[PDB]
Amino acid sequence: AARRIPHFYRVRREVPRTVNEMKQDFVVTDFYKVGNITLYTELHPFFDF
Amino acid sequence: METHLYSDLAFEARFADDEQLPLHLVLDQEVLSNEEAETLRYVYYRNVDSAGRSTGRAPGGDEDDAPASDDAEDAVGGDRAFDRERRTWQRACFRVLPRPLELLDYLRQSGLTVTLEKEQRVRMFYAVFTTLGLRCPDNRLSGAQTLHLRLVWPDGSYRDWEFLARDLLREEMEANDEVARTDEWKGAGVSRLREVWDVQHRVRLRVLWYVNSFWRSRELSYDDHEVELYRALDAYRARIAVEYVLIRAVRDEIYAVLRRDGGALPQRFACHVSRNMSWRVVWELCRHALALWMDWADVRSCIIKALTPRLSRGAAAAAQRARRQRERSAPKPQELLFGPRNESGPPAEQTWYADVVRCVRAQVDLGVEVRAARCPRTGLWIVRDRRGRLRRWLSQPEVCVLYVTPDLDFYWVLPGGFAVSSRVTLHGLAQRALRDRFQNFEAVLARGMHVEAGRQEPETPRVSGRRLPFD
Amino acid sequence: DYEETLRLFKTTVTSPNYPELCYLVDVLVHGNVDAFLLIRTFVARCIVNMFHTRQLLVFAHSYALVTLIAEHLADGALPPQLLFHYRNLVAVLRLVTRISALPGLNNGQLAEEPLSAYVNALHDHRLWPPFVTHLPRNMEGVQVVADRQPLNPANIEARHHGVSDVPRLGAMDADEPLFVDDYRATDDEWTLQKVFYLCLMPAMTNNRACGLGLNLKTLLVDLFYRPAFLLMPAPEDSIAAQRQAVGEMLTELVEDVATDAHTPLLQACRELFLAVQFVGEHVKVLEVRAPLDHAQRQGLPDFISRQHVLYNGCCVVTAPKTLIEYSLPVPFHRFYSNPTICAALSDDIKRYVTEFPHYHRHDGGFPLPTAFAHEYHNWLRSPFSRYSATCPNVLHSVMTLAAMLYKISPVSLVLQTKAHI
Amino acid sequence: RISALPGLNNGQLAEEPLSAYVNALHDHRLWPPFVTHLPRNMEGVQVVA
Amino acid sequence: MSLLHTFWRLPVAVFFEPHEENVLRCPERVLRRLLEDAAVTMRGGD
Amino acid sequence: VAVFFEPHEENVLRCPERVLRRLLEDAAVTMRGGGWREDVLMD
Amino acid sequence: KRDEKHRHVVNVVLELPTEISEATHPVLATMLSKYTRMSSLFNDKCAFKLDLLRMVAVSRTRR
Repeated sequence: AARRIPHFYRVRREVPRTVNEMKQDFVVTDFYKVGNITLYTELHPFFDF
Repeated sequence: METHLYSDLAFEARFADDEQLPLHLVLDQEVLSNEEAETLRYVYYRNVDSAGRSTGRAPGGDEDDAPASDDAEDAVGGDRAFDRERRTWQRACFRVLPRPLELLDYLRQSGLTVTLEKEQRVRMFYAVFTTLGLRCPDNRLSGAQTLHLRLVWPDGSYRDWEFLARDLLREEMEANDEVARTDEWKGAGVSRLREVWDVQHRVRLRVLWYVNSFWRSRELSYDDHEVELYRALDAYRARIAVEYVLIRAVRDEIYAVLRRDGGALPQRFACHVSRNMSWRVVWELCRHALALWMDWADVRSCIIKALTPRLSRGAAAAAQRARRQRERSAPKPQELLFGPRNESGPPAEQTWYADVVRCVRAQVDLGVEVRAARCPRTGLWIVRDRRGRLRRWLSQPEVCVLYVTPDLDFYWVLPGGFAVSSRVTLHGLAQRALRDRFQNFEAVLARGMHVEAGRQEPETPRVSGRRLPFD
Repeated sequence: DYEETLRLFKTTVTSPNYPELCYLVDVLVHGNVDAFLLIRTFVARCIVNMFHTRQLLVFAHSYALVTLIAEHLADGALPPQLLFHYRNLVAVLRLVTRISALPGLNNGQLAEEPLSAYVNALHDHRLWPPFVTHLPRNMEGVQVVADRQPLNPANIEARHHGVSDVPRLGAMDADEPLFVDDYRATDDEWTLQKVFYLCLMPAMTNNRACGLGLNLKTLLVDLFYRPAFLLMPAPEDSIAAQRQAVGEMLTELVEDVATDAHTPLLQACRELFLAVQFVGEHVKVLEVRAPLDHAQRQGLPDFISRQHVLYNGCCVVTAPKTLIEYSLPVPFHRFYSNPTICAALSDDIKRYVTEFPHYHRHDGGFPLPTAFAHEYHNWLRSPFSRYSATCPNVLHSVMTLAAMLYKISPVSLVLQTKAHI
Repeated sequence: RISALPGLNNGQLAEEPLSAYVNALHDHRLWPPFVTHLPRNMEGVQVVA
Repeated sequence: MSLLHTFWRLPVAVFFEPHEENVLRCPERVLRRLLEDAAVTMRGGD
Repeated sequence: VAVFFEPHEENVLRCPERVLRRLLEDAAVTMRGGGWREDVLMD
Repeated sequence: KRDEKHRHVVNVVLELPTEISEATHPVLATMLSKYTRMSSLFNDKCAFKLDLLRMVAVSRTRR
């Protein structure tokens, strides 16, 4: 892992987002609205899904 | 605690016939997850001598050493090979302790007087207790013998570990009213605790040596000849290579049929194509994907996963019935008008396993299940997911997929569904290797399950520590 | 009111012109006390001269360097102002560590673990600082992975700097035997390291930091292989002669940075040279696997958490220019993953970034390598990067980052609630 | 920094990133009044001397 | 220029969503870049 | 709108001669190499 | 004999210039006493170079 870093970036292909990172980008009041697609994974405060 | 004492008593009782001495084992979060300890059903052990012969197969060599020849009728020996391998496996007595503890304090808190050289506490989140036996045919025990360990869960899943005697007994053999045996057992205690590793150095497990163990007094002899251990090493090399030689056979078959057909690959899976796509890039991607599959193939490749159910005892009778049902002429009108309804033909859908390899980023998936059905309007194959969804990886230009059928026919696929087809040649290996390395566990009755076979599984027993202990 | 030091820290960390030799001396001393004591005067003079010519506080990038500077350079060789700035940095560390725990209630232990560790992750040994100099004292549940398997205590072998060690230098590129100094960080300095790297650094740098490692073996056998360093007797000829003797690279590195008139360039080069004997090894990236505490472990018992740290590496805030060809960029954390620094360091990363300009941002959305990309198994996740990427550089931001690491365990909830937090 | 929306513009739908669609200050079609270096990309941009 | 051989002598125009059928949509640049990136990736990883 | 060809049994994807040459050379080199995985594990 | 191997390690491996001889560098002779005891590790000559460098550094420490 110490030297294979450029090989990961050597291919020019995108890296998909994740559910938590997509969940971060909502405003406080906008979070609860139906436009938030990540709500189905928010079943528990202490545990993420 | 109680399992070790009981196992000492039981091995003492039967040492006259079996001549197995007991070896007490305790395992922790290094060998199995907390879920696996919470849901453990059976623990099994099998002894293999320095000649590579299992305890339970004829000494002078057996018919299982003969090769198998790819036919589904005599499927890798039929039910008799399954019965032999059932006979060779022996079952031990085990206990599960799900709450965190350290063995030194736990045994001191029990009646046993531990007497280890130094008071180094060894902590573990959960403890599973077991005692396995290893057989000495006479009063002599060999250091080149190897002992196998298996843990069995209610889903029929199991994991294999094997370690040899000289690690188990590295220093042990060099250290050489009325009383109830329990009293002197507790008052004599234990003093030596060692760590043992699997041959592959993958599992750490602890062994306890109780001074009042009955095997002490037999003044048994122990030795480890160098040529004997060399034989053990080469036999182990022979055992470990089964899946890899099978994968190499698939490789050589793929290349052979690719040479035979002149490189012209006909379509076998239905997918739309274009005349003006650059296919040279597709061919080179196929080359790279094939090389990557050769590199990353594992014991859980589709070919081995498909070979595994072929070895179950039901396969031979099912093969006979299916072949007899195919071996039929046109039905007479009498049977159509009168009598029972016709026998149901083979279904229009099948269950398959496949290996998918990606070239865009280094990634393969091996234990992939897929369902196969034939497209009526074109007669070609369509791959569906276990939920019924259509598999789109056929369209993806960076992906090549290897499929294997239940009857050991395999399709190699590059983009567009143009395929390479050949049969698996399990001819290369003896029946013993295939039948020993992989075989589905067959359940033996225990607590909490219906005596009537085929009934719905009740609640999993799940001895647990998160609840108050049940009584 | 430590504010004036934090403004200095913000100005020096965000400075493009942060000196080249700072990283080299950081890796050369390697965080070892003896190595710093050997080079004690050189670093003090370099700090004084650099602060005089450039209005910034250098050496701020490495925790070990700043703490050893604050401790040892107090007696002499530094003016009281700079010493007070370094001491104020250490004092900020201590101040936020007091906030980290609940000092009033944490009298006791549970499962032989201190009761403050259950409250905050700062006090938990299972949390490692992203950059490591010495292994921690506690390894109860921590399985450190070097190549594939966990490191048995037999694979860890201490290095001795005094005599020989040719095969150790030959094994520099290798990974499986983890050579370490024969020192073990205590829990207090472990917490200080965690504080400095998690709370202070991203808050001050606004997540624009990055990590790198050096091909140090090839660097030193040409930066110091000049005959001037070989024939050291037990100078003062000319400037040009000194430059020819020392070489172009070292001349570029050191010319005006530690070369006061009371000590010509060659003496400073010799001072830096003696420190090389504590040579260390190549940069490595370590994986940390650990099950959670026995109160957190009630749910999801099999959750082995995956954490990644850098060993024999450095934390940098600007890309080097004289050390480019001998350096490797290693973005590993969701902190210390600035696209600009690694893009300037390596061509392939630069091309990937230019192809995808939206990844150029610094909110923690930069695609880490697939090996390091395990967000869920990490202790720190996306919200920490998102908050730190836009937080103000006030000390209260550092203490807010510290407060966010308060744990969710039932014992932690009890201790928070009894204090009415 | 203030020109773009750093917390929302993580994505892409062309060669142009989302920052190009939210602010003209980022996209390459608006050249500065004074130029010495030609920019990296000129997909839908042409220079007429 | 012919490597593909087809039974049907006249091609059909594509339709329907990608969930209904398997089709090979394939820009030349995409395929070439995919190959040239994949080739080196295989080499990376007595 | 793009034109596509419908799958059927008769169609076939041919192979260039050079590509087939390279595939067979790689196959022969792999067979003669002897770098078996079980040998790596035994080592 | 030993002259061939000694000249090997000092010239082909170490690449040190000839004008620095044995008597002009005692730590060089002390290291060459142990350097010849290993026949491998002669491909990464930079390792021997680095060891010689840090042993020279160790010698000139007043502590």
